[PDB]
Amino acid sequence: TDSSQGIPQLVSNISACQVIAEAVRTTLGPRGMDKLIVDGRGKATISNDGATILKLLDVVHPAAKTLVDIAKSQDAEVGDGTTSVTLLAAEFLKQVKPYVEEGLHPQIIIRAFRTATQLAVNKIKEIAVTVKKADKVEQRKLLEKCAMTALSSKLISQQKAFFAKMVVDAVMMLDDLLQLKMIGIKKVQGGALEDSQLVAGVAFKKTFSYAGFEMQPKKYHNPKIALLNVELELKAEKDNAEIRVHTVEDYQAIVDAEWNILYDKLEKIHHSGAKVVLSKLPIGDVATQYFADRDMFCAGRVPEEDLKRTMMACGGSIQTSVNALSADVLGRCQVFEETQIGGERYNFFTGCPKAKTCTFILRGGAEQFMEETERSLHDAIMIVRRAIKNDSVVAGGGAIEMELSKYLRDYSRTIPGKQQLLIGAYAKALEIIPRQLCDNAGFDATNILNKLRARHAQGGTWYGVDINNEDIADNFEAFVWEPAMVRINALTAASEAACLIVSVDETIKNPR
Amino acid sequence: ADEERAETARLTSFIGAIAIGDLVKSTLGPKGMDKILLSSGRDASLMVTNDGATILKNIGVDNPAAKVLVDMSRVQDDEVGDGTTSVTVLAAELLREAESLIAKKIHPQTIIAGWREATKAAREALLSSAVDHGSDEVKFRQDLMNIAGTTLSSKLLTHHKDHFTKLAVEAVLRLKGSGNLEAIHIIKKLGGSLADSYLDEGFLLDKKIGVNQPKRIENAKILIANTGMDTDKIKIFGSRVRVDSTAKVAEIEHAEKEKMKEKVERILKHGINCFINRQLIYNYPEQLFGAAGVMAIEHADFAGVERLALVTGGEIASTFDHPELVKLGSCKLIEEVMIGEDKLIHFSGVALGEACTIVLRGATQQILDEAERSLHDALCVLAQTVKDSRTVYGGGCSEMLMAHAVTQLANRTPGKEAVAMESYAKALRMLPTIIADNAGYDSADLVAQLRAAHSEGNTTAGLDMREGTIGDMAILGITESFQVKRQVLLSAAEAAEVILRVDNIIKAA
Amino acid sequence: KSRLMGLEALKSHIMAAKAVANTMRTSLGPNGLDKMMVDKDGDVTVTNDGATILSMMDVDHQIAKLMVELSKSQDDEIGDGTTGVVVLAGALLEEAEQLLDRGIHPIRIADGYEQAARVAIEHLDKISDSVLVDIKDTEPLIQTAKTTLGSKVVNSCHRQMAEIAVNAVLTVADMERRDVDFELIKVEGKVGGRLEDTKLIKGVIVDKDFSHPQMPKKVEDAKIAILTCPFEPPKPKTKHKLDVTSVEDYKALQKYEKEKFEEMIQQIKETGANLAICQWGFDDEANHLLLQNNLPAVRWVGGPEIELIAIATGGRIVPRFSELTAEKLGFAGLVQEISFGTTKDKMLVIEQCKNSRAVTIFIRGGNKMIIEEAKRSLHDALCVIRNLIRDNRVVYGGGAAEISCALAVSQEADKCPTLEQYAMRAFADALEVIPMALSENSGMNPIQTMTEVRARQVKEMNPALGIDCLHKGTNDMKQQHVIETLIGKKQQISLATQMVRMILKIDDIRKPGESEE
Amino acid sequence: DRDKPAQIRFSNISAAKAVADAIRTSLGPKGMDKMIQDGKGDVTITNDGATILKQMQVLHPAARMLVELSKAQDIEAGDGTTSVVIIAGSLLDSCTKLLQKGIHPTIISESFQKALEKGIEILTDMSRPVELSDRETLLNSATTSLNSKVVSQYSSLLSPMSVNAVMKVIDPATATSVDLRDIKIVKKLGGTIDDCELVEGLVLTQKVSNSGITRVEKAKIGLIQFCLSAPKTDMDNQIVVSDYAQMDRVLREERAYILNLVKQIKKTGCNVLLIQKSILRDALSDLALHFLNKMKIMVIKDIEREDIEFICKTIGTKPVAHIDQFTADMLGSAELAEEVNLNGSGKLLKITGCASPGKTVTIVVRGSNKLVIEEAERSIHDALCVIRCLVKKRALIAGGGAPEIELALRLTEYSRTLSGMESYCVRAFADAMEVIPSTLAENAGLNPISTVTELRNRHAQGEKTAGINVRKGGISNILEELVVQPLLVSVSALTLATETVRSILKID
Repeated sequence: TDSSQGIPQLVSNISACQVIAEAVRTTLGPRGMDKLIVDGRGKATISNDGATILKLLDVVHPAAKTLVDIAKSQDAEVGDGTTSVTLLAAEFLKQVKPYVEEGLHPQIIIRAFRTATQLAVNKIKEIAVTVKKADKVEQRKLLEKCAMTALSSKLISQQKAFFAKMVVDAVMMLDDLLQLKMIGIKKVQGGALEDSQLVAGVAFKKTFSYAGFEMQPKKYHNPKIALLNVELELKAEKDNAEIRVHTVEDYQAIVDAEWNILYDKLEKIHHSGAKVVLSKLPIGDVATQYFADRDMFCAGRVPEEDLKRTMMACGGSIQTSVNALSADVLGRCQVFEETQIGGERYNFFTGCPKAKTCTFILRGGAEQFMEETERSLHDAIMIVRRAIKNDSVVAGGGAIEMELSKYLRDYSRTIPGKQQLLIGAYAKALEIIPRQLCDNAGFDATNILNKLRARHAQGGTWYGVDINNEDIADNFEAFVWEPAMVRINALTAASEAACLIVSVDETIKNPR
Repeated sequence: ADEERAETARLTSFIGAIAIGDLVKSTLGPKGMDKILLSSGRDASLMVTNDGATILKNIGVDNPAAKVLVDMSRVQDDEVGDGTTSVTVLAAELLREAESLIAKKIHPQTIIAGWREATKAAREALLSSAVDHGSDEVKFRQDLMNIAGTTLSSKLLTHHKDHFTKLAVEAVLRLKGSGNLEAIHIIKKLGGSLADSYLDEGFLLDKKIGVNQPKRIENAKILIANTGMDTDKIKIFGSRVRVDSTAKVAEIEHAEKEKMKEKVERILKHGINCFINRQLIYNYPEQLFGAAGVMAIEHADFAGVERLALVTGGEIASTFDHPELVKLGSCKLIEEVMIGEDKLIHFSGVALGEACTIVLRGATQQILDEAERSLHDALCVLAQTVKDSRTVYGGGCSEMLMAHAVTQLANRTPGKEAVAMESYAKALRMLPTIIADNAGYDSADLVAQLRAAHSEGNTTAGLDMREGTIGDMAILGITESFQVKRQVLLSAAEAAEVILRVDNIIKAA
Repeated sequence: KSRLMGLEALKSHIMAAKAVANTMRTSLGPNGLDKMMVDKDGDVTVTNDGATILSMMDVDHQIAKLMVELSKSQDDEIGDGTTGVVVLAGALLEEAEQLLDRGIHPIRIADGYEQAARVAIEHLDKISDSVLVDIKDTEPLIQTAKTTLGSKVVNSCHRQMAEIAVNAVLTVADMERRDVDFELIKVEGKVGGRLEDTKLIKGVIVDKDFSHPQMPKKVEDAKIAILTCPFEPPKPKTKHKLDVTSVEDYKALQKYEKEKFEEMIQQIKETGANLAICQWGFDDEANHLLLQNNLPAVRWVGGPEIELIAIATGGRIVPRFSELTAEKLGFAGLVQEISFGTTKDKMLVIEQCKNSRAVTIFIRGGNKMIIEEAKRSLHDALCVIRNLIRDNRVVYGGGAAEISCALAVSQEADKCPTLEQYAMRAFADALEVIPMALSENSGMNPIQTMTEVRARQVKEMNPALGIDCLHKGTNDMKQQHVIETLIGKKQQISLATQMVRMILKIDDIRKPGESEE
Repeated sequence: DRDKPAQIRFSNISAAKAVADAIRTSLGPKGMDKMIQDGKGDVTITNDGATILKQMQVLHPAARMLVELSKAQDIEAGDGTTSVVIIAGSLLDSCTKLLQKGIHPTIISESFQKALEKGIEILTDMSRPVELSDRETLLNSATTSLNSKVVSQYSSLLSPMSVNAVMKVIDPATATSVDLRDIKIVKKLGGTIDDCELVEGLVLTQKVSNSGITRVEKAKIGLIQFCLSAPKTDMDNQIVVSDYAQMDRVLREERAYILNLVKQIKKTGCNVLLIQKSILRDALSDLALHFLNKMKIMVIKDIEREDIEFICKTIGTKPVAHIDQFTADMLGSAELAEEVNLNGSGKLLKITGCASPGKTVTIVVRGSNKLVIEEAERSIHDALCVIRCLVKKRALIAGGGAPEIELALRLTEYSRTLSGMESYCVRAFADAMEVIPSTLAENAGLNPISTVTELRNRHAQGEKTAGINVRKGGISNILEELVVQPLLVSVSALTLATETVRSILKID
């Protein structure tokens, strides 16, 4: 039943909120130091962003928990915008602390936050630029160049331009969501970089070799696919038993009756409807012997992320048994084709009755380039999907961020009062974001930032410091391309995510 | 798991393993002084050792590099016999060198380098001090008697060695060019005197079923068997242990008797006058062997029933899996006879001619097992001495010889190799210090004179710890066989060289 | 909560890493020194091959945890540099650190290392020969498989292991792709012999079930019967005692076994071998009565084995007595019953030409640790050619290639300038650290012997002759016969230059206060 | 180090004089009692060497060597428990310095163990032969020692009974060691001193024979280590009745064991039966043992094993643990065996006369009450001990520590005669003898400092005459007031010092 009142708790709230932003300071452009974080569970914990470690960190603070949840409120929407919100609202809170000693504490606190955050979105949608199917691009040529935005921005190679169209394929196929939970991507070690692939359904990286695995079909044009969340192995149904002998005739039997059931278990789906049986869990010898006795496909230990998207793709269901199951709970494609790619026994699933899954298959022939592009795929995905969703496309990299705080430095003159201080703090927050990607561009922030300000006293269309080019210039014409929608989103967060707890300098906690 | 880099592990290597080479060199020589045995963690009861292998086996050591020596100690002690306390110290002698050499900037690579070649330089000088004695049987007789009891010198009980080594050389005198220590049946058995320790010509059993089985037999067939009787082996003669019905458990005993009784038959029907069982013999089949003229000896010695299988020409029954079918042990003589205070079952007419039973008779078992501990290490050297009949001049003689040899070679080498090789033959010169300082006499006198003596070169005058002073190695009995030396010269520098490559030690302990 | 800033994290990542890197650099070459392992139980073992000994080393610190994970992929394709990556991954480490302490961004020279890694790769790829063949490789494989054994286990050449290690590959090298994999042949440690005693087998082998030695040991056909079903009456790891309604019924029980032996021998006879490989070890009192019916059953051997020896033939295991089928039985080009060790029984040796999905080199040793490091020898001699199978390719040096690899990267630094000049400064020298750090663990000045080939690289280019791993007086990487796949060196670079960059991954070093516990 | 071992062996050297010093002012009855708190925290009042060291003690290796010292004296003698502990610290002074004086401790030991040889050589030379075949000269130096020492009262009665046992058990002229194994110390509860007896056969503690023969001639000595009850599960017999239809069926085979082994006793024939206790043996059927008694065998039911042991070896009743082992032959044959209620109150089976290995005599300690039975123990035993010393080393010698001081004088000069690095050793060695009578001339009072001064000179002068009278504790004659060391009481403690010391000096 504990509280700290006044400014002392208020200011105490910001650092707990700020320190996590000091991590993400630039985690979007990734460069910095990344420490592998092993929590008290023995779990090595890392991220491609700020949010996942934020997901991992917990606080007794409501404050430090809010912007967490807020950055998470921004996170799961776009899959991005976390670090942005993570920095900005904390930056506000970071900057008002000296003001807090002067005091902002009157509820002249909360006003200029959201009052000036509309000025941004007032500037956003007026400078916003919309993209279409015939417009400058197929909208695939956009999602190309927005992949060439998102994929290429981090390095890699002209496959980034090749993937730029290739990633858009399953995108266009599945485009509903902002993200890939229907799409997914298959990492392929082997082949080469220049060829990466896409399947109109799930395509299993590897299914797993058994006794009779070669003697079981790797190919079906009519897969009726038992989609198993559950294993069938020698351990699944025991072969161990015994029986009394004054005659040894029963040694064959007491094992054989159990043997029949391992058979019968897998066979009963096999007999009912099943050709293909995909288990995400082991298949052992004596079971797969009957699966090899069946020679209607056996799988085990296979990815469920593919197997449940196989349910998505096929129309069958993830099966918690091999029994009690119908022929409809079976997955279905017009293609079961296993042609091993590298070490991956590679199941083609396509021709599905629905094919809610269409998965891009990234093939590198090497490990490094892929996971860099696979990380850039999420980039492309989070963008190229959203580039369709909101066709109005703002530009990042201090495009408006320097252009907003430009006016939002210019907006200071008309304010004066207690919140003109906020206006300056609100302004340069926009510019504290590129204030890193400057360093990621190798640039000094401030001079570059001040240039950009001068460059926004000269230019100011898309101009900004782009770690994309490591230059300072128009972002949207630099192919810095993300929809203008996330801006309002972040800016609805930015000023407002800060104003929550600064509305509270008296924060009560209880044991109960 | 914590990485030990060079000096961390290496000092830890020295402090233990050199001190491990110390309390054992405290035992080095018969005048290597007695070390009261203070055991680590268990057995406060204290023997007092003139041989460091005890300490190594008694006292455990936490130093891993020292955990190596006890095994290398047991390498000698088991494989080579004597050379046990010695293999530990010479390594420490070479380790004391690498104390400097490491801190003296010499990388342990180089420290091995000379000792690679230097090991033979001493070997070869000790190949030079290797000269065949025992080239004659009388030589071989006294060449055994040379290094037989010489194995027993530092080893705590060198006194009954008078009777012991005579026994020890006779059995190996009986071997006559063919070493067989299984044809020597080793029975450590209490009763009588310690000078009553005995050598039978034949086989023997310390196990006596009793006199209720025929005691003496001539032209006796011995069944060598794991065959059980109350144990209910195969081939039902009548119900064994089982329940097949309400009363079937009752049909066991009487028909188990018949089973025991026809497990007389199968066993007896070999035509045996003796059934020697490494397993149980029930009293009815027992006494029905006693009524068959068969001597049925219960749970007879594992190694005995094994050596009775080796020496007497017997086959084990395959545990009655040859009910009638197993080749018998055949010994024309059965003697149930008292050596010591105990009637022991003597077997002669055995297959092997070298077949013998050495009966070590404890007046106390502390000396008895010590007699047996002093027995076989000799026999180890003896079989070696059999195969290579020869000596090398001990007591520092060939040591200093090798010392003056390898050092003057370390003087003609002296590249990176002598850095080890001068460090090498100094150990060959430093062990002569050990026994003489164990003898409690100045080595700097004797050694540096033994130096001069072997700087003149010498096969004869060497430091006699018996005299405590420099003295003849003519093959006086303190002249060692080439058997152990080559092994120690091989085994000793190893653990040094072994730790020399691994200074890096990763410890999760 | 602990909060590290920039270098702080790094500096915290520097502590054990270099210390771990330090233990690698004294392991370099025969000049180098093995890493002893005392376990958490205290078990004292001489070991090597960093990922191996880094798996034995308990990784608490983060950067060491990848050193197990990174060096894993290193040993697989290559077999060497697993101890050499952490050298450079430790060497290139404080390269960046001091630069970061010179004020140089992780944004700056970290790319330059990979940017110098490729050009060093690109440079390396010229050094010596990207070319071998199934014949040429043998001599590199000789000087590999002599020294691979002749480093780890012994220092001597053991040929029966040497070329049988490479030919085992060469046996399954041409089974797939012209490329074997590292499981596609197997190394089976058991000691019945000495080190040199070994079995090159084109399939897997086991010690046959022997329920009594005197019963005849036989082997027949080319084929084996691999059996989940009964070979004779099966036993399911469960005792079966003697219960018979009469004293005559016991002797009447005796026929049931023997008749079901030959019946299910006859049922195995027509199908495969006459021999079992049975997932059920049956009653050994009855088994030797079938061994008295002869045609030895292999039983009491793992359930995974019937799986193993089946698939090694490409065949199956017969699940049920009614399911008996020759394809559901395993195979071989020759099944032979050959003595394991000299004195012991005859293990069933299944040499499989009806398929080989693993050609198993079976190995014997005087002791484990030697047969272990003879195995652990073979694995690398197996791994190095797993590079050769893909591209038949090699190079001579860590003190020839790298000092030459560095030599391009060397002045390329001032050819860089701004960002990565300090990288290709800190890259090139970090390459020459390995001959330095090897000359370190050599008896020589790490500066002077590096100066040695330095002058030599100011003279010779792409040298076949470089400093001494084998610790000779002459330094000839061709005639030291230090032989490392230019794939491996390249892959090593790719793998060794990898980790240092990876600690920079995102901007988040942020921990709740637990980055290790 | 040898020094850490030295510091250890110094700690050995030290602690070996530490607790042994309680023995040194305890030398003789003029040596004083020491109240000794114990590990149980109990005062223990002891003047003697064997008791003090073995009663309260500690973990130090020297304490391990302490208890060995009087004990090795005991197995040799049982006489001189204190004196043997007095010679250690004596040499322990002779020892310690030679290290610090620059002499190697093996040289120190191979001195003292050899210095022993040359040293104790003249002891027997100083000594005098006495007749070990003659009962008196036996009884003389027996009782003369007992006159020199405490036990008199029932000794002068039972010291001739000692020798009466000794005279019987002495076959040879040197009388071997007169192993007290040939003698049997036994105790009857009822009876007086004079009831103490010597029987060639063995008296047995109690007896149980219910219907049986109380005295039996030419008596086969039976040994039942088997049972008279069929083997036990829940009962003594094999009868456990859960059914009558089965009980008739159980009736059949339970009839044997009670009959057979019982009859087997007299089938082989037995005049006697030794049977261990119904606790020592599973069950003894009395219903069987009654008929077994009534067969007129002499049954001692529930007889102690250690008498059986003395019955087995000494009077030759060979082990029967089993029917396979039960024959008429493994039975002893008792020339007479009798249950004896006589000699006071209470039953004792007395084998009277037997065919016996060695010369077997049972000397039964007896007295009007239990302590008077216990008074009869050292009354027979102490003489037996001083005899068995006098016989093992034939010659006697004038006692009292004069031969300590006597030959302490000499061996020095003979040490000095040796020269070598061990002359200073053997002389230090030789000196150590002087301190034993010093403490004796101390404990008996007044001046030890003077006593050994003149004596060792008197031992260059009068020797055997001038010595330490334990009563006087000064220059006197152990001849005038008779103090006799049967040589082994001295000859025992001689090497025992040097041996453990040689060990503990060789001990690192």
